[PDB]
Amino acid sequence: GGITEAQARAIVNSALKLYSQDKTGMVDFALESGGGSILSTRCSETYETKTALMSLFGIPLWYFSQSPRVVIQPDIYPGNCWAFKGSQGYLVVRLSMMIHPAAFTLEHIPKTLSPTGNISSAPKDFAVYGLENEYQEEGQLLGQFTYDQDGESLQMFQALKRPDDTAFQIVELRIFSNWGHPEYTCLYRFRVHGEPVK
Amino acid sequence: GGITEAQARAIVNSALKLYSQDKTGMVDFALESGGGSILSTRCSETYETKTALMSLFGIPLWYFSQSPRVVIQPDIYPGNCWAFKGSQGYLVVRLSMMIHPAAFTLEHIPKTLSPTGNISSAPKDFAVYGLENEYQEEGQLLGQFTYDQDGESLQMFQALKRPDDTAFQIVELRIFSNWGHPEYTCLYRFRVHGEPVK
Amino acid sequence: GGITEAQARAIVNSALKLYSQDKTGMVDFALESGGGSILSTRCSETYETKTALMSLFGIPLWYFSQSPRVVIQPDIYPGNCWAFKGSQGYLVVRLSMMIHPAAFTLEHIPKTLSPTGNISSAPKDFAVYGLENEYQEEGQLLGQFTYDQDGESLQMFQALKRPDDTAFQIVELRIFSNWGHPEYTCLYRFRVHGEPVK
Amino acid sequence: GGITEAQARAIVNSALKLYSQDKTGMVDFALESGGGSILSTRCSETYETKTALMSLFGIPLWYFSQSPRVVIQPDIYPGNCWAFKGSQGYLVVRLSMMIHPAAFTLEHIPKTLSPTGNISSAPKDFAVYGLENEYQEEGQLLGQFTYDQDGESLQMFQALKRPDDTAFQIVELRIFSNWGHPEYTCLYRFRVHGEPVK
Amino acid sequence: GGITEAQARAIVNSALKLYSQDKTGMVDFALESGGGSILSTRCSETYETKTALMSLFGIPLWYFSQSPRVVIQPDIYPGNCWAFKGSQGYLVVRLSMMIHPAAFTLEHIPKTLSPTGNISSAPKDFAVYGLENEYQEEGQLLGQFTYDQDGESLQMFQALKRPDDTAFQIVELRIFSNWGHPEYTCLYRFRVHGEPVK
Amino acid sequence: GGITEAQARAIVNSALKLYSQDKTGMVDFALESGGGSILSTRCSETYETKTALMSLFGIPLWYFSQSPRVVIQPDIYPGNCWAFKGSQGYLVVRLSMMIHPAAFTLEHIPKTLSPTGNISSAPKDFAVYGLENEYQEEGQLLGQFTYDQDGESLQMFQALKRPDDTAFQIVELRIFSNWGHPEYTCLYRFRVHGEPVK
Amino acid sequence: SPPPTWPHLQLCYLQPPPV
Amino acid sequence: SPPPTWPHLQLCYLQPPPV
Amino acid sequence: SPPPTWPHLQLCYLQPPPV
Amino acid sequence: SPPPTWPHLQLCYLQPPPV
Amino acid sequence: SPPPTWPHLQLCYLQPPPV
Amino acid sequence: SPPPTWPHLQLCYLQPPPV
Ligand SMILES: [K+]
Ligand SMILES: [K+]
Ligand SMILES: [K+]
Ligand SMILES: [K+]
Ligand SMILES: [K+]
Ligand SMILES: [K+]
Repeated sequence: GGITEAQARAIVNSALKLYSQDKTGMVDFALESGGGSILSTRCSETYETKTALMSLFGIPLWYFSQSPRVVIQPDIYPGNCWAFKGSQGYLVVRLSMMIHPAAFTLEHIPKTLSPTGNISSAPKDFAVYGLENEYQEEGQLLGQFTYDQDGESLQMFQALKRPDDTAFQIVELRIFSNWGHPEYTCLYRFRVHGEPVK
Repeated sequence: GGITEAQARAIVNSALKLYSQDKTGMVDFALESGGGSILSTRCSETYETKTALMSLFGIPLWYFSQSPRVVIQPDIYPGNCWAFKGSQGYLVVRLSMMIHPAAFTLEHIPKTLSPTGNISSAPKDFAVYGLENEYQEEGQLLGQFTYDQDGESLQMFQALKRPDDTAFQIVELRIFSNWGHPEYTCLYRFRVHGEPVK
Repeated sequence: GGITEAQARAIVNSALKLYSQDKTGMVDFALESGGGSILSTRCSETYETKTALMSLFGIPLWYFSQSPRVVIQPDIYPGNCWAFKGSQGYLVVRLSMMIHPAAFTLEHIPKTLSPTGNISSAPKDFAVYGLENEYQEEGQLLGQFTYDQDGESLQMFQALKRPDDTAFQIVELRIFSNWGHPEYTCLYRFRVHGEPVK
Repeated sequence: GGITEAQARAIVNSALKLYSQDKTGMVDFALESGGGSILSTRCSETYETKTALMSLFGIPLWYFSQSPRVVIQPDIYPGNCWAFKGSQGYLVVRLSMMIHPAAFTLEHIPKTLSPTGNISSAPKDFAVYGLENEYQEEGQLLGQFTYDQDGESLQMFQALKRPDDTAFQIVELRIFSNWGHPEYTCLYRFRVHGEPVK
Repeated sequence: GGITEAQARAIVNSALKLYSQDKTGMVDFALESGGGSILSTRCSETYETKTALMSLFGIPLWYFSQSPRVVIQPDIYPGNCWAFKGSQGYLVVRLSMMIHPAAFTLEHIPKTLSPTGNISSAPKDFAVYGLENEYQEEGQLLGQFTYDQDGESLQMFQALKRPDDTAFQIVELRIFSNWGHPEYTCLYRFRVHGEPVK
Repeated sequence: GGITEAQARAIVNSALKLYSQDKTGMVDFALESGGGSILSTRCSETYETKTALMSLFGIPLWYFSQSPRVVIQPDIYPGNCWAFKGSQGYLVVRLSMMIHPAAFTLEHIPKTLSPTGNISSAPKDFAVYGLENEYQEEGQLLGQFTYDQDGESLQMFQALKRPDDTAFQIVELRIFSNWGHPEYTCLYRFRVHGEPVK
Repeated sequence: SPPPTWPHLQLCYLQPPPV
Repeated sequence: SPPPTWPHLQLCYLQPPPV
Repeated sequence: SPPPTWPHLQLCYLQPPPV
Repeated sequence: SPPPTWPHLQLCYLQPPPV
Repeated sequence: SPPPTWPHLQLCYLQPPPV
Repeated sequence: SPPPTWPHLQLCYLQPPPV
């Protein structure tokens, strides 16, 4: 019934190895440093306000806000997120390889770390689509899902299984609602997983 | 007396979850990305030397030194610290919310990672104060403490309990001594924890 | 034979403490933020292609590729690596202190995270040399080794033991082969460990 | 019949005084430094070629071509002219005051200074119009004229006299032909003269 | 009584030679390109308004106004002048050599070229002082004068003759009144003439 | 014997017309704005000193000195000249057209405008050569001359006449001596005149 | 005083980067 | 190698400059 | 040769950033 | 939108320039 | 259109940085 | 303090400019 010291050490070491591999141990074909990129003309407008002012030698120089690129970068400290106006928005990503998409990951900060006391800005209902080229207006539905505010920070979602699985190198994320924030919605990180084409 | 494999897995997973939440699982109201900021005209002078030279196309372009902003950023690799001259100094931070402060965190690198073989540049005796506005010269004492060079990298400190707990959005960190370095003192990260006002 | 809950908690906590200390618990005298630097005129040419284009206000502005400096920076997400042309190359590093070198670390991404499906760009056979000054053409051999593509992401290598151990502040890494990639070789992180001179 | 030394000195001094007053002694309400400006979205495209390359530290940095702003700047050395593609083009200018326009000036270099041996790039047939606002598509004709390649460098043109003289603060210059250059037309300086409104 | 063709040609050629020598044929020890400079902390504030907006790729980038440096630069097209608020102001210049000052020149545009129809912004009553060092508050009076709005564009003024003529390398120009403009005063060019010290 | 008023006016107007045509009425195939350029790797080193310091927001930013490009730009106010170390130097220019060179112009400031009281920095003995390509070490002599410090500001020099006149698009100016300045020689403007090839 | 907004620096790949 | 084209710096007046 | 010192780029918040 | 004001670039001479 | 290549910003230490 | 020296911006023509 009980475990030995050697067995406990092996369990710990295996868990830290998986943690070190981007928490999941799975390729992220959206990650910017590995070859993913944002298709900027196909994203929602950024939530525009006068919040962050950058100065040099004491005089106002320019305002700063996060761009959609941060959604395909791994830092998820509070504020390292892209914000769009309201509760409906979209983001289009070009992947580092042509793949058969199998699953998607969304991360948000946990409530225990939020400096507003809530994660009401998190996405709630969303869907993912595959696009055959950068000009296609309506892509193929790959799945519809809900990010659970009472679940874990990192949540994974399985793509629909079809008889003929088409390959894609462009994916659209569409947000339909948030967890109640009345001004904006915040996206920390979106990942795309699957099998490369031969 | 002994634990099962399932119990060991649960202990490991809970420890990694806490580790992933900024090591503490507690909001840091000083963190810059979440809305904290340095009040620059209320900090000590930076330790000024000709150490780091940045070049472009082969010709000297400008010298680099870390600014006080790094004290409210999470990277704590050796050198990712703000240095001030001597062993007395101060830093003033504006918080992301008005709060009742309850505790403070200081981090320094461990001796096992120092490329000088010591952490004599670490802070030793220090205190924390609350300021009602950015022009107030003497704030209210929130506690006096000592960072222990023989303790852990991350150390937490509990604020004084008073009968009437005043709320603050500005905090001063004052260093009174270091662990022996004869030229400067280095600060890696300072955090502020507490309860937001309604 | 079996372990208690307290014993399991202590094993977990010790493993996370070591993980938090740059995975190894050992000083890295090559790390740039702590005082290491690349001697640029003594590195191989960078693999030069038109891959990454940076724009501002819609118009092409400049191409981006990683520099040899990333080899002495800790982020090892896919693509955060220096690439040189072919399968023979070299990198020269100035260390943060004069030391007796004892060991070296090389990291590469695991195959499970590669967006090409392979780590054929990883280094295979390599050697390390100590240089007495920045103009010396042939340094003293400190060891010859092979990075194992079927091993762990982080691999450590022990320096040769000699009767008279000379101290060095400059080290050359020479790559003799890779794991099969026909165009380039990629280096994620190189570390240098040892005992400082008194 | 003959003139005295005093009379000759007075003639010389008067001619140099007029020369010093922008050659004409008349206000130019298009001049940029005095408050004129180009309405950029209402000009022809600039003749686009790879001619002038600017470098810094030896590496190509960016190409340079003259903008339409030079047409309302006084330097008329060879090449200090705006070039548009072909022999039909247009330029829209906002004036420094609301005026009744009375006359217009065009300058081109003389043939004796051209490094191509000709002034075939000079404008030939042109017209000038007054616009009531920056969005008006067709303005009021103020005159149609021909720049004479066998005339002087600076040529003046009188506006049409109407019974009710409308005031304008925006003027369009339209070029209908050039003196034979098969690729582009070059404009050195355009001026607008008249009476300010009370 | 009358002059010959050869005599007229000689008069013309002599007048153009003098014109070509900065109109005066006299060294200007204030001229910036020859070694004069503005002592910026000893000038009046610049007339501050939102007039000139510079853009790049369509978005507002920064406002432009002329600095006091233009007063020691030779271009005097309308607008190439420094403006200060009101009708009292001052400018301090360091000269290219230590000299005995003998005379001063002020230029303003002629009324015939002003796009406002007046030169009411021109200086009227002014004085010039010599300063022994850059920190001296009250210098020695070198003369008090009036710029005549009904005179010529370029006007010269003779310094006071004293029994012991002190040498100076720093000069203050003080304006006491203007020709009526209710918001600002404009200075086009100030020159300083004299004999260098051995 | 004497001239009429009409005749005097015609003499004045003709002299001002010639003055307005770059003083000479002749094409300058070296002029930068018209298509001439400096071949930078074939010029002498620039006289290097710490003279002119440019600042922004109060802090030293960079030193300024004139480049060889100013020798093919028309402004000749004091200081708008290229300086090289000592009294022997050279400058290589690419012309705007392939020509048969016929004459050369050198300008220097007159002594009456020098803020040092002398033109001892002016060139004295010099020669001009034609080069068939940018790598040719020794070109064909086009003439040897002396700039006269007791002559006029602008001096012209006639090229040697040969039985077979070769055409050139690259010219070297070589200075062999100056008028006595012990540290440097200054060049204000160099021009190249001739007949374009068909 | 107010400054402008820093446009978002944009990044695109003409071919995959080395990994 | 080729660089980009320097966009034309643009200048506009919200009100007349001092003259 | 010596260059100048890179002034510390400064950051302030007129209101809280999105989180 | 509004940008900032271009500070006046300043020029000083540690010794006389060549003339 | 094509731009140039961003030269690699280079970093060297005249003496050790504070740690 | 001392800054660096402003390299001379260089200008070359791949073909003649419009005149
Ligand atoms: K992120
Ligand atoms: K830090
Ligand atoms: K790395
Ligand atoms: K022009
Ligand atoms: K001026
Ligand atoms: K010049």
